Amino acid sequence: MNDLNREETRLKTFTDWPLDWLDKRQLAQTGMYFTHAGDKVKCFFCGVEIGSWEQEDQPVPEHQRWSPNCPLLRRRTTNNVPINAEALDRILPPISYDICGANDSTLE
Amino acid sequence: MNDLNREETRLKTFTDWPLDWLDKRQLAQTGMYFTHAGDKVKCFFCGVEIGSWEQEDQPVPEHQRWSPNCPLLRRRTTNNVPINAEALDRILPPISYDICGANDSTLE
Amino acid sequence: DLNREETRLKTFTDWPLDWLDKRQLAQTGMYFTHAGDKVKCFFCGVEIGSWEQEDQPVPEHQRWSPNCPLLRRRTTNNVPINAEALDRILPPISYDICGA
Amino acid sequence: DLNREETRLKTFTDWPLDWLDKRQLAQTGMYFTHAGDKVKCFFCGVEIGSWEQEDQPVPEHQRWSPNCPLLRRRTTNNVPINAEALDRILPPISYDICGA
Amino acid sequence: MSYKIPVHADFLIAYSTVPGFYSWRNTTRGSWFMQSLCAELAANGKRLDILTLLTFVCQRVAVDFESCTPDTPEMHQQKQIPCITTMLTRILRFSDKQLAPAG
Amino acid sequence: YKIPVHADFLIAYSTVPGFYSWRNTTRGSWFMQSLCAELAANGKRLDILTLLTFVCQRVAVDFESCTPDTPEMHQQKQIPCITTMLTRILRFSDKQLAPA
Amino acid sequence: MSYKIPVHADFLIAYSTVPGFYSWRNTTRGSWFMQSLCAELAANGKRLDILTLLTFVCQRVAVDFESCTPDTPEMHQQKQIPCITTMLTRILRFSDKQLAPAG
Amino acid sequence: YKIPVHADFLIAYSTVPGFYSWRNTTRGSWFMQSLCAELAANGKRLDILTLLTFVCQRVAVDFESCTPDTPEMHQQKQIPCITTMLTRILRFSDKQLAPA
Amino acid sequence: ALGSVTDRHAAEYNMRHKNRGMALIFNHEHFEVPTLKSRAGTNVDCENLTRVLKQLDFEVTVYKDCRYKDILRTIEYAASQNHSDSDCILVAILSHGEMGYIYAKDTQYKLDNIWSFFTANHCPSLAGKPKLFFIQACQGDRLDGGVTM
Amino acid sequence: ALGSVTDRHAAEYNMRHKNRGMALIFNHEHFEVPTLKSRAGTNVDCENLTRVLKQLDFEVTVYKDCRYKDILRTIEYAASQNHSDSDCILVAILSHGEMGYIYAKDTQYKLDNIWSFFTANHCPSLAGKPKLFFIQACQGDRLDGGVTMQRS
Amino acid sequence: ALGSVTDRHAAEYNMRHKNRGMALIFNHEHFEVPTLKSRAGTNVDCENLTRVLKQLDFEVTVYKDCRYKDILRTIEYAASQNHSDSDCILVAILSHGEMGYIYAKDTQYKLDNIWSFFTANHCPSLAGKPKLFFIQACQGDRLDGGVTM
Amino acid sequence: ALGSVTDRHAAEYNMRHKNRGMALIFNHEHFEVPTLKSRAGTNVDCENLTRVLKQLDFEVTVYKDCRYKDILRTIEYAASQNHSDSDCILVAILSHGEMGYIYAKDTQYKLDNIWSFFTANHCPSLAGKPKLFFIQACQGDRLDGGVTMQRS
Ligand SMILES: [Zn+2]
Ligand SMILES: [Zn+2]
Ligand SMILES: [Zn+2]
Ligand SMILES: [Zn+2]
Repeated sequence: MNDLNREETRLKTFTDWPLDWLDKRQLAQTGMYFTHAGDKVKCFFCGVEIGSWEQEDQPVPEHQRWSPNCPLLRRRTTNNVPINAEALDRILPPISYDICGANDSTLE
Repeated sequence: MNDLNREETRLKTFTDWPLDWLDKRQLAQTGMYFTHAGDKVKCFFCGVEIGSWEQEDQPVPEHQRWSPNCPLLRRRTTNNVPINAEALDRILPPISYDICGANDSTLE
Repeated sequence: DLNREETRLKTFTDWPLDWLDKRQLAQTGMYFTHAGDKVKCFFCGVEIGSWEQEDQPVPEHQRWSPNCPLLRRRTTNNVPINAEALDRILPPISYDICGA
Repeated sequence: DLNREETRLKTFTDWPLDWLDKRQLAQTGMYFTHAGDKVKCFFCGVEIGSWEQEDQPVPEHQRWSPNCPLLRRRTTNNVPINAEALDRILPPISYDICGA
Repeated sequence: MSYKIPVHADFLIAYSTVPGFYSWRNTTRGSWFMQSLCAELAANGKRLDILTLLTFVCQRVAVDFESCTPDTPEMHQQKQIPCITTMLTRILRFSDKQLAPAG
Repeated sequence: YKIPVHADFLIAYSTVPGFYSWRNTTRGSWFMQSLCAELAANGKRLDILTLLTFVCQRVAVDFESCTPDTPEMHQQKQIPCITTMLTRILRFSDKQLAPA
Repeated sequence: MSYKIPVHADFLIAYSTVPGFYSWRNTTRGSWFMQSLCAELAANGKRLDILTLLTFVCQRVAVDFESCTPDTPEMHQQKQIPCITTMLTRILRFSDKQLAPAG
Repeated sequence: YKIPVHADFLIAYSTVPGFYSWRNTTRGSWFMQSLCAELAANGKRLDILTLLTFVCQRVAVDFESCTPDTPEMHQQKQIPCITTMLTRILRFSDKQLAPA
Repeated sequence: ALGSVTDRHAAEYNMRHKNRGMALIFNHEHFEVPTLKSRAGTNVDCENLTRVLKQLDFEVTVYKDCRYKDILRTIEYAASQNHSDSDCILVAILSHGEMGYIYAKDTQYKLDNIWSFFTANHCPSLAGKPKLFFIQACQGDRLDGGVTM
Repeated sequence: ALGSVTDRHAAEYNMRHKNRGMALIFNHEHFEVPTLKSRAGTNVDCENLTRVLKQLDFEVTVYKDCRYKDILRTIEYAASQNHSDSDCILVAILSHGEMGYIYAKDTQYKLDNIWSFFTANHCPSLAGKPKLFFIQACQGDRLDGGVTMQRS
Repeated sequence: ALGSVTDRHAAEYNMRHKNRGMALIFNHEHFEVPTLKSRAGTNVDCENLTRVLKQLDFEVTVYKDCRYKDILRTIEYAASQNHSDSDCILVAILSHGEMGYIYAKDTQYKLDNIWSFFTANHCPSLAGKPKLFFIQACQGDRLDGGVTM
Repeated sequence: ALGSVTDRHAAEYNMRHKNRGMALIFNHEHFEVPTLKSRAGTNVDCENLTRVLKQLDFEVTVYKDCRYKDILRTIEYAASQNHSDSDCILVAILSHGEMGYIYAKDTQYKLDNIWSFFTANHCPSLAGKPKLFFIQACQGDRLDGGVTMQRS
């Protein structure tokens, strides 16, 4: 299928998605897609895979927890095809600068 | 204080109760009361103590999980002073018969 | 080959561990593996090494191989350079039972 | 008491473990604890037991107590039943260094 | 150098309770045993030796569970203890597969 | 809280029910040999359950019957039977600390 | 039977990175090191030996963390590795207190 | 994924920086003695880190200087220094299985 | 002295096989036998068991109220299979039982039967591999009063 | 959530008591019973067992060919004692036996008897402590042919 | 042969004392020193560290941007105390740093100083107990390019 | 939630390779350098180290009093090799040393040099494998008086 880089394709993989309570839609929206095995979802932008969700685990923060570098998430430019780019822009984590001494580029 | 057996007394212990998200009220209602140490709550009817709650852990089922016999919970008659007895009657788990061969008393 | 006591001795050429009885050791089914002080029994395939300065060849063979056909005194292809020597050196006799 | 070699020997009364040199063992600061084969050194407080049929009293004392004043040959209250005997039996001489 | 082994080795029978005793069971949560079993498996099964694993399943059934039958006081506040007859000959662990190679 | 009166028992007897127990006339039973071997080798270091596992391993792997007069009872095998209901880890711990 | 011990024993200095190198730090999540440290402590600190514990903190910092600085490609996709100089003389564990007596 | 070029190194050198390294003329250094002692005793059984810990324990506890000609350097102590950046558990495992 | 590493002295079972192995659960809830009242929530045991097992990489398969004869078909089959590619095998059983027996849908039976399908001589693909049987049988008759602590 | 450390959930048996505990070995070698041929080197089992046990800090005590009635005297006694100061208790038995029974000097007996002297309700000094019974009984009747394995 | 159990050969540190011990965290975020730009979210390190530590039964105590002289007051104090009733002691430090030094609010300093307040001869309540120092110092200057796997 | 088993999160180093790996011991006993008195029984360290290492399945190789330049030849060589078939590599060093340096037969040198021959970028056959350096250098200058402890 016109493959996974498109948000559209990441959603169509969540067909037969168990775990009713969890936001199938927005989850796939943040680079996640169903592995079709239990509730394992994988990120197409960092290759992480996550499963066994408690009834409050939020898709973004939990993605962040297990993948602190994910290019999509830290907001690097990537092949992401956003079904709704404006939606992402609000949903995504703020902005994470990385430092190692001073290099005035933080809140400089 | 006219001590803990009263639901009233179990609530007044939840003063300065951290963990905003969690239902302070109904939690104390099911035999739980604050230990005044982190988010450790103890049951006055089985002496169990539970802490570190995820943002969906339900007070009843989680009480049940760690204390499968709790007299209050399995619905034995106890000194419980219910601020609202009708409230409890709906909130409490259904009914758990225990068996060991047949002893027609289940769904006999 | 090795079934002969003669052949089991000629393998102990370049045998380290001076203190240990090269001769009688080979006599009881043991032969040098030519690697450290590892000797192997040709009659049960056991291999033993790292010997303390008193480890006796027979009892230590027995310890690690409680069934060794040669040792429990089953009849085997053994070619004894001195059959009378063996007859005295070998452990007495171990019957096995399970009720009466 | 124990500082005398004489007293260290008289403690080895009822000494099990036949094979082991009761005499010279006590001679090197060792004495019987009267419990299994545990002997203790009076000059470093070490205690050693479970001996294999070749464990030598000196080297094994040395192994578990690398500093023992008696053994490294410091001057001590030792009352040697035979001082000349010790002089030959004891380890050579161990200097300690840290640069030059 | 070829060896043989008992045909009856490497078996493990871990059944609910000591011979000649009842097996307690909650109508709406399952048996004392299965509850404790699953609990341990999905909690340690990966991390833990099989024997010590089952020990804690024994601990769970013995410590955490009273009968509670308020209509039949004769069967009330009763206890239960599993029975793990084992003849394994090595350590069972539910290992996975991991490594990490090189450039 | 309360606990089963029948908990914390351990019956580790020689062989699976309805089977023989082999025994060397001049070295003792397969079982006791392996038992002692493990106890005095790991008993301090090891968990009781895994300990016994290796005693099972020993009896099962290291021991054939060897009865050359009775081929019907020859080259036979044995496996112990450890029915356990302990509720925590047994270890033969000592007492150690080192203060200040 | 009285003994002595180095005055400089039983110390442990587990600082962020190998000498002469940078220490990376996310402005909105804290340093690579502290993140991995806490992560392990509240996850194993009770269960685990201190040394192996820190090993996994090393594993975390080394494996899970790239720099990601898309404005400064020269400092981008960089790596970090902690440095645990130890001279403990026994196993540190954050043990509790447990027993269970009798009748 | 990528990993630090400076990971998986281990420098376990004799003593804390800016201190002496003690050495017996006729038994080798405090460090090497304790090192070997542990390796050939646990190296197979034990994790590398805890292994070295006990080598630290040995050097720190079992060893005083003993220099009776130079009291200023007498009864001195030593402690190793194990700067590590391994990222997983090192063990000197072998190869074992047993098929069918 | 010291004997070499025979590797038959492998400290642990090899559990890295191509796959875990088969796991057959026998769920009994209803019985043709008289006076045998059905088992309450014996299913919910099953779900959980299934769950945890599959999370343990097992090949899980379940059988509801089986007449005894069926059980044996099922085992005999399972037993005759190439386990050489799997770490082991596990069977579990849920139902009533008395001292020395277990109930099928239609009859009691001593488990010594199923047991014997897997001995090394009858099933070498598993020779040296561990066979695990778990039972939830009301097996027995006496009660345990316990002791307060 | 997460329940507190109840310490009744102690991961291990407490084995640091004032002393290890009692260890009673029952060595049978000769029998009044007919056809029961004496046990060869059942003693040498005993020595070894004794050895290793005492090295394990145990309070070891041994009983030779005991008539059944004696065994029970011995156990009943041992059982009625203050074990509160000891880690546990161990008993071992050496003799012939058939399926479901063990022989004393004079008679066979199912061990279920001795077993019951130590249940928590009958012996609380050991309530929560481990009781260990090892047996070397020819118990059973069938043989095991075994299976040959790939070289190793 | 075999030497007895000296118990000075205790395999593990005794960590069952009346209480865990003191744990002093030094959080630097702002500096009087020039060119030293403040540390971003160095606090959020602190919270977490505090959290996990207290969950570890520790007696946790924290100090914000301390002038060097203050640090030493603080340590010197802590050091002179009866630790005989505690398992150990831990200190942690968060700030910038260069090769061989760590920054206080006002100045850099080699940690070898604080280190020496706790040696057995200067602090016997901890003699034989473990002292733990963790540092999050940008200490160093070179970068690590790493290697792909 | 819970992340999958990446196996880059392997809990342990893989040590089951075709063979253990190389182990190079550097024994210094004599020095061209002045005032550097020879090392007593530094050999007996060597024997033991060799012994235990080979018993650990290692490929052990030793070098006596090496001029510094030789050491580097030796390392550079060792480093440029296919370790893909071995668990790891170990080097050991025996000689005098001062704070921040180690002595060769002819000169002192900071070990930071040898260290750098094995970084993953300079030696990928070992990338992800453990490199072990043990040193017996009198490195330093201060003494440690120690502290007396309660009997034990
Ligand atoms: Zn991602
Ligand atoms: Zn409750
Ligand atoms: Zn042989
Ligand atoms: Zn001495």
